[PDB]
Amino acid sequence: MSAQDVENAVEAALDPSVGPIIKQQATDFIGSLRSSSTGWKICHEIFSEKTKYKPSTRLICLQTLSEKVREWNNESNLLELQMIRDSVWSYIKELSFLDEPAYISNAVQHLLTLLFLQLYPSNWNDFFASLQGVIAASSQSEFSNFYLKVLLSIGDEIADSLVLKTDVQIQKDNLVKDAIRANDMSDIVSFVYEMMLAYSNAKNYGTVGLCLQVYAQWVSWININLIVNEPCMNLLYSFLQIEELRCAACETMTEIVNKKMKPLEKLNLLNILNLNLFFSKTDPNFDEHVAKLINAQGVELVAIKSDPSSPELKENCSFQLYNLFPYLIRYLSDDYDETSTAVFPFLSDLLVSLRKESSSKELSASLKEFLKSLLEAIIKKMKYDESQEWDDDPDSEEEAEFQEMRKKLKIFQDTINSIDSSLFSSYMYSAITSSLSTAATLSPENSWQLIEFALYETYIFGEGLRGPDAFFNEVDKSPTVLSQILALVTTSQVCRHPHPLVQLLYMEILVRYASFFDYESAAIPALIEYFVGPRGIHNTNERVRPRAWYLFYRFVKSIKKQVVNYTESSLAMLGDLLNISVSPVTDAPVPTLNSSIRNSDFNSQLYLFETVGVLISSGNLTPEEQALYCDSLINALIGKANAALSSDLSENIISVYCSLMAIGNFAKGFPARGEEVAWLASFNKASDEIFLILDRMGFNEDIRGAVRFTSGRIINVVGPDMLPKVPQLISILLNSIDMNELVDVLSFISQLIHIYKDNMMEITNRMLPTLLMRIFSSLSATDDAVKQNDLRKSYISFILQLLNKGFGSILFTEENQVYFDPLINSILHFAPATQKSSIALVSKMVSLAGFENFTLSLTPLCFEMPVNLVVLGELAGLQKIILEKLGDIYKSYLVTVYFPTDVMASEYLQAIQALKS
Ligand SMILES: [Ca+2]
Ligand SMILES: [Ca+2]
Repeated sequence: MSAQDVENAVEAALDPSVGPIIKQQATDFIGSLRSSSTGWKICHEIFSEKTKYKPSTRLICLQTLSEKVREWNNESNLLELQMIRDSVWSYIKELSFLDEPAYISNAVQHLLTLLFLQLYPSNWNDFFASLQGVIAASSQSEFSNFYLKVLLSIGDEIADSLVLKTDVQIQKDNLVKDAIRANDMSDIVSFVYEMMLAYSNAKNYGTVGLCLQVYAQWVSWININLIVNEPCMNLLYSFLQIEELRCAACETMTEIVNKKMKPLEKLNLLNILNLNLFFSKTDPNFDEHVAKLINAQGVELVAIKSDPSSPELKENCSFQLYNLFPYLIRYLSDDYDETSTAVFPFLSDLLVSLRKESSSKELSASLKEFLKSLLEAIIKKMKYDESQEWDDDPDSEEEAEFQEMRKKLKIFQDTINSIDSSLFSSYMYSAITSSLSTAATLSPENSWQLIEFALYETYIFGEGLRGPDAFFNEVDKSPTVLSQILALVTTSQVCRHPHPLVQLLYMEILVRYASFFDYESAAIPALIEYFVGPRGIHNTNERVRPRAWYLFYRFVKSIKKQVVNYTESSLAMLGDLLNISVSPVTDAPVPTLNSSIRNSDFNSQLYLFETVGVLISSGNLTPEEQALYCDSLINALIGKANAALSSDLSENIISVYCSLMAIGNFAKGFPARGEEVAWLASFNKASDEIFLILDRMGFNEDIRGAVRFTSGRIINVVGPDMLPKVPQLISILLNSIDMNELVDVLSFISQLIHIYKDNMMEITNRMLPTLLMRIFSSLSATDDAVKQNDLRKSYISFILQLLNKGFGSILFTEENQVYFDPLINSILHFAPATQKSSIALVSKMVSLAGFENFTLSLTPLCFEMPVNLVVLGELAGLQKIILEKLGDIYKSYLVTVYFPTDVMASEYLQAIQALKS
């Protein structure tokens, strides 16, 4: 018995008392059934036989049959596919399988689906018609659901928006849909709605729900005319009042609302919904759903009003839109962030259309009332959670998402402040006012969220102001709302508040609007004691301490003049924070300078130094002390670097680098032009230890930077006397110079040439020799792409400066005369972007030995250009310039010499794309 063999195999596989080889036989048997060309035939019999065979078995038969069907062709295996269908369709009309294990229904669903996918359009024209004919006659709901889970299996194989597409799957799937649309779609939909209604009244939501499942799935490829009917709308909407059905009902309607129909058509459905919503004056997922529903409509109505076209429908549209306003709010102001965000699009799409419509800025009392209602909501939603604390956590806390929902909300505010500024101001002012006031009603422990709100709103309230017209008027001197706020804030006990977030914010507000204190200076003393407060620069919070430093600086920088009487004290307070304890950390198993510096608030601590510098240099502290203090900071960092480098084998690299960087930013703290000084003597004492510091261990590319960088802003202070010693740096620096640093040296001299244009020259001619010797070599040899690009562009630029800075003549000196020729030639060789610079260069040398020869030699470069757009112009630009300096011979040498080596030369000598074409 071919069947009995299958049953013994399967049964062998499930009996756990069977040996491994025996079981092997079975398993191997069952497996063959899928590959062999005879096997599947066996199964075609077994499966339809209920009383003799067990589900255990049939299932495996059904499974093998599917895999067979799935792999067959319509032409090669057509006869076969049909033999099966008839046997399955017969096994289905039976209606005896639903009473068996659910895996045999599901197993069948799958085959039926697969079978359908291959012969339905042409070979199985009565698929749907026959399935529906069965339901009306059997009256067994279990079958109605079967039929539905099928229309659902079919729909799964037919559409998707996934990226894994295939031109074949799309075309095959497209044909099935196209086939369903023209042949059975209209009845499927009619039959579905029918039982949906029926079962609906049967208070039998078990099926009514599968209908909704399908509806929403098939909505995409369902014919529009079939989905516009209202009775079906009125039906789905009624399900809303029902619990098991309402989530299905709401998701399905949203689907119908998104169906991309024509403007004239969408508005009719949207009215059925709109009307139904109007006359209907909780759970969370429901609300997330209803919200999505509303959001969907809203975004539709609004998208439609933009390209309007009747005159009536134009109205209708705006009316439906209006009636959704109470809902847009009712959900925007929801307690659950998820429900609120469900409506942001619509809100956004809407305020954008409103911004366009505020053409006359005439506000109707309804727009007014609406926009207020909207802010009530946008505001409520910007506040931290009153019943929920916050975390310092930077990577996995929900804050990032909160700060996002804030970033959006703020934009809404902006757009509303755009739509109407008075309304925003008045509102935002009250808003900030009360919260603060209310905050006064709460212990500091529960008052922060509220204060944090007000300080945030304040902070963003006025992010685009730059001049006096912002804080106070010009004639009346009446202060804008902004400052009334700032006055208030400044006069609050916000400073005394211990919550970090509030301190930070406060200090940010104080800095963003520092210019304000130039009008109302009173708070100055209180504000500085604050920045130097145990909440300011000494704040314990690992997240605010570093920020405060930056900020302190920024504040001290904007109110430099106002703090000259606070100089002594404040400096004293910064002593501890000027210390350095850099410890090295590291995803990668290894440490580095970068990883180490980041793991420490050094980049922020530099600002602290630069600030001491401002304090010392602008605090009218007598020069007798300002020399004492500056000397005390400089030698303190210097003495530490010396002590370390003076006793141990060369984590001091980091310590040197940073000690280097310290001095550098300390320099930045001081003024850039050096009328006598006392901080000048100290700076001289400074580079001796740096040269002491470079020559001892000046191997790291980083110290290279730090030290180079140090001169850049050190010699910027008292630059005249320093230009003389830079020569020694070029030597030590150019000795160990690598491909990457030779460029940073040109820039160093280049940026340097700008500062001391007149007096840098004599030391320049010394460098050019050692520099150019290094350059020609580096340009002639894992870093090829690196050096080439970096050296190509720096050599190009350095020559340019030297020419305009008036350094040419200096390069004719003894040391340069040996290189003049190659430097000039090499420019010719250099000759898109690079070519452009080189031609400007050759023009620089020209306009500003071998000079005449190089001039002629430029001539061939103009004809050599087309052998390969702006280059072409700058080319005939140098050529145009050529004539002027050489005059009468220049053209005379081109007529006699070049022309000879008749119409192009004619036209040319008179004044390329033509010569090229
Ligand atoms: Ca869902
Ligand atoms: Ca929230």
